[PDB]
Amino acid sequence: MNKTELINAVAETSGLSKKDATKAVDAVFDSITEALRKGDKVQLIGFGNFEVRERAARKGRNPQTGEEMEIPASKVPAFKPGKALKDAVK
Amino acid sequence: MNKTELINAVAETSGLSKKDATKAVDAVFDSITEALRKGDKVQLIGFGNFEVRERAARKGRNPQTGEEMEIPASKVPAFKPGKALKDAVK
Repeated sequence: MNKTELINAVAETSGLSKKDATKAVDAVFDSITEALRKGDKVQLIGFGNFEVRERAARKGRNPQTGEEMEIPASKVPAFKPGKALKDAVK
Repeated sequence: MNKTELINAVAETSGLSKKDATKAVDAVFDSITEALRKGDKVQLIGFGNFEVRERAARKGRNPQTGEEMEIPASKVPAFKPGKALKDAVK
């Protein structure tokens, strides 16, 4: 696919519009980027469970670094195959 | 989410129907499952690149599973954050 073969899937399976299928992809995927970016779990039953991995902020202080500070986290994005896709694909 | 907080995202961002947003989720996610189950790759610009990993046939011990067995193929599902989501979420 690419993101446009996505639009022709939606509009073939449902009978919306080509403009409504372009929006509807950036309707799923716009609410998911706001889920992972804000520390929030999504959910898709029988197919996929997305969530983020916020790493544990470290300690860099004095004999190791010089200045006292906790080294910040970062959230990492992921998609589970909901278990169910792992049976579809085996 | 769950799969129904999905339907209210689509129908709020686009103005389709609640029945058209339920279909349009199992429109995108029906075409990923035809990519992943059949060997094909998906594609989404600014968000993702899903693709399956077909196992390379052997007769021996421990590639994916940690057990002694006959290996001949098995497709394993994946989702890339398109690089672009990895910048959103950092």
